Order: sequence, then C-alpha cells, then structure tokens
Amino acid sequence: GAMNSSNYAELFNNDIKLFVDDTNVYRVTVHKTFEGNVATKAINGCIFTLNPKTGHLFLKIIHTSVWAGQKRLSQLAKWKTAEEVSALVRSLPKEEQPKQIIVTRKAMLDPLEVHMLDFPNIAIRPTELRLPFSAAMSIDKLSDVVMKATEPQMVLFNIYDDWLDRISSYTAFSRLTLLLRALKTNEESAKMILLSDPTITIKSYHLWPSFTDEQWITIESQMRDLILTEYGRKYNV
Amino acid sequence: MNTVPFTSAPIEVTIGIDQYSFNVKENQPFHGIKDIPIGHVHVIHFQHADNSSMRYGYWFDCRMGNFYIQYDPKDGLYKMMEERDGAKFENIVHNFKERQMMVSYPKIDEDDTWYNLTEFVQMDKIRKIVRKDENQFSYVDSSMTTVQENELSDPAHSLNYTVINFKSREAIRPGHEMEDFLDKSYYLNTVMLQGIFKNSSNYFGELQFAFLNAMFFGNYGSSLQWHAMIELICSSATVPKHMLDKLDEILYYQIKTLPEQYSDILLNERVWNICLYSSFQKNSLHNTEKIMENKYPELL
Ligand SMILES: C[C@H](CC(=O)O)CC(=O)Nc1nccs1
Repeated sequence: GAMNSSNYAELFNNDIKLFVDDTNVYRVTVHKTFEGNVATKAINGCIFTLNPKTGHLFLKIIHTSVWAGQKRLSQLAKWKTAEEVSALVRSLPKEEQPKQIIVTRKAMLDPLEVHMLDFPNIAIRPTELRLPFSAAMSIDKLSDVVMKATEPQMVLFNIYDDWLDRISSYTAFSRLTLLLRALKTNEESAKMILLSDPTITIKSYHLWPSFTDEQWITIESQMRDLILTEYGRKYNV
Repeated sequence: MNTVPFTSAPIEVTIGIDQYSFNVKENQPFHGIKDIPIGHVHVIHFQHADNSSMRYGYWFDCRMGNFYIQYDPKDGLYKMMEERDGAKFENIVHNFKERQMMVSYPKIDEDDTWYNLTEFVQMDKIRKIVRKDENQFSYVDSSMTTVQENELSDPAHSLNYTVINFKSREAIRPGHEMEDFLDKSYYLNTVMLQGIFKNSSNYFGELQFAFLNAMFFGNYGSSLQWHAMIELICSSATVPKHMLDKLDEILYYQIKTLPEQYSDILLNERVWNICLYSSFQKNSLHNTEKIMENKYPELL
C-alpha cells in the first residue's frame, strides 16, 4: 500500500525500488500576449526516477517538442511519465527491474498502473512522505543538462556522489532530502551555504561539494537552521 | 396465460413474482400463481418470515415447460421443479383454480413495467450466466458470488457474468494506454459488443438481469456488474446513437422501479455522478437524469 514514516526503513532494504517524481515533466512560463491575453511557453522538463538505496538517478529529459500540437498537457504529462517509466523498466535487465515503484503524487497511480499491466508483480505505490524532489532542478548540473537538451535524452547520475563509501543509504537519503528541502525553501541561501567556502569544490564527476565528515555535519546544521529560519519568517514565529 | 402451482406453503414466507409480492402465512391454503403473462421471462422469489437470511428465487419462462414449487423440509426451501406429465399438470392446476387457491398475477393493462425491465432478457442467456444445465429454470440467491468476485469460492454456485475490468489487458491495447483508459470505446465496441456479446441486445440483457438480481435478491456482485456495464457505455466517446437512446429508456425504468428506501445500498454515488455529470454521455441520458434528480437528489 502507501509508504509512510512507519515503513521508512523499507526504502533501504534489498528489494529494488524506485521513486518516480513527475513534478518537473511539464514546465511552463506564463506571459502576456500582444493582445493582452495570457499564453504559456513550455521549457524542457525531466522525470526524476531514483533508487533510494543506491543513489542511481535515471533522469529522462522531456524536450519541449513532445508537447507540440498536443492538448491537455498537464494530463498528457502524467501519461508520458508513465510511458517513459514503463519503457525504462522494460529496458532494464530482469535482475535490475524494480519490485516496487513509489510515485510522489497520487495522480500518477492510474497512468503508471495502466502502463505497467505487463508487470503484475511490480507494486505501484503512493507515499505519505512529502518529498522535495521538485527541487532537483536546483542542482546546477541537473538543471544544465535539462536546459541544454535539444532532443529527448536519458541521463544517468548517482545523486549521492561517493557518500555511500562512508555512510549508509538511510543517512544518504536523509542528507539528500534535507539538501533538497533547503533548496526548495530558500534556494539562494542553500546554494550560498553549499559554496560559500571556495576551498571546497565539486568534483567534475560529482553533483555536490567534497565535504569531509565534519564539514557535512556543519553543512547539515546550517541547512536545518535555514529551514527553521524560513519557517519562522513564513509564519511570523 | 400460464400457471406456477405450489404443492403447499408449510412455512410463512413473502413470495415475489416479478415486481409484485405478497405474504403467505404458515400452513395457509396457498397453491400458487396464475395468469402469468406469456412472452417474458419471470422470477419467483422468496424471503422466509422466520429468517430473512437468503432471499432466493427462480428465473423461468412458462414457454419452456410446466414448473411448480414444492417446499423441501430437509434443505429448508421452496424448490422449483418441472412436471413432465402434461395431463397430470393440467389436472392439478384446474383443481386449484376451481377451488380459487391461487393468486392472480396482478398486471394492470396500461402497465408495461415488466416488459420495460426485461425487454432484452432471454432465458437462454440466463442459463449461461447461471450454470445448472439439468434444469430449464435458474436459481439465484442473495449470497451467490460472481466469477469476477471469486477471482479477487464454489464455482458451481457462481454468477458467470461477463468480466469487466477497466485496468486489465483486455481493456487496454498496448500502445494505446491513455487513449483506451480515458475513452473506453475500444473496449465497449470491439472487445465487448463485437467480440463477446455479439450485439447490443445481449449486452443490455445481461445489464438488465444484473439489475434485477441486485434488486430482488440484494445480490451485491450483481449490483457491481450492473454499474460496470453502465459505466463502460457512459465512459465511451463513441456509442451508436440507438444504443444511448435505448440505455436511457432501460435506466429510466430501473430507477423508477427501485424501492425508494433501498437507494442507499443499490445505487453507487461515484458511478452515477460520473455517468450523469462528467462522462462523455452526460448529455445523452435525459430521461434518466430527470428521474434521478427528482427521486434521489441526495445521491447527487
Ligand atoms: C527508454 C530508455 C531510453 C530512452 O529514454 O531513450 C531506457 C533506458 O534508458 N534504459 C537504461 N538501462 C540502464 C540505464 S538507462
């Protein structure tokens, strides 16, 4: 059934599973037209498909051409997401295919279930967790590949860099969701925290800076402070 | 006009014959039902006074044989049986008619209700949904499960309605996932009408039989089937115009006949609100929408 805080450790067991987040599939800017009407302009999007145990991210770039001449784009985007996730599962070798797919938004359940009819033993589940995967496009290297794409493209990344050499998957996922929540809540301040110190760099082959164990503790504390700070600003507390 | 005699009535029981019903007292001199209109299927149904558990009954057509009811004190129910000796049967009925021990099927002449509820229902199709080939009549009760219910347990005692499942490979062509899920026309017209039922008359017959079993026995799987068959049509963008017009007539008389006090359990809010107000066919069911809004405005 649904995935929540009671069964949170299930994310890090040895059953292959993927999170699917469709927030950034259909992305638009909204603008006035010459006649004073309003029009949307789509920009490139992405499906965020993540293995929370290993950090493997299958980021399918959604190029604006897929919307050309299509109607009801917000509805179509769910079906396109399901269409893309199902061919990724079909393409994966049998021993790599997930046993569960957890969608971050309940509107993805029926599209994904219908596209995965050929896989009756893959459980399609919602979650009660509020996960900040919409902020993936605040990770500079992910945003850059999406916006530079000129055609549909599948891009592979490990969203944990090399952290699993030193920490468990549970801790890596907790660090990831804290970083993404902070970038979602105050992007400018989060990036300031992550880069403020020029002597800590992002390796060419990484997404995040090369912090020591002690520096990650400091960074995580500053991210928690940011989130609390913004909550106080928001609710006047 | 034909006759279903009763050997006797040893236990107090409410007897239904189609949409009519009457109460028989324990050991009352009741010997059956006369003047049953030829040309339709019929259903004779029972609810025991001392145990309202198991509504049960028999679908039959007097054109196919001579049928009578006899109480079985071992199995504790009124059983339908066929009398093969025609002269014996006529003589029994005549005596009971002469002694005026039969109720008359109380049909008003202006009244087309039963025809309107059974227009497409044929005995031969009932006997394929309810499988007991040694009898010409079909037993149904409140607790019988459907084949689809059993898939989700005695297969001999099941209702073999046609399985409808909107999230199944039968309903969804590979490569047409969104199309077929949002517009069930493929599933309705190719899989169900052209493929399984062969024509809309057989589809409507099963729909009508499902409703009648839901209403007369409180059979829950029959209610599920009735709503699924409605939903499949209403959720299709492409439906022959004659089918929509006929569906409106079918549903109007079903809603008209439903007991007002059973609406909470016999009507699915989601299906009806979707069919009348959101579906492709939301504007094609004018008569049904009008009776639903005037009779059950709470459901909506
Ligand atoms: C359909 C998709 C390719 C595309 O989106 O054009 C499948 C895919 O990327 N398979 C993989 N297997 C291992 C790593 S990525």
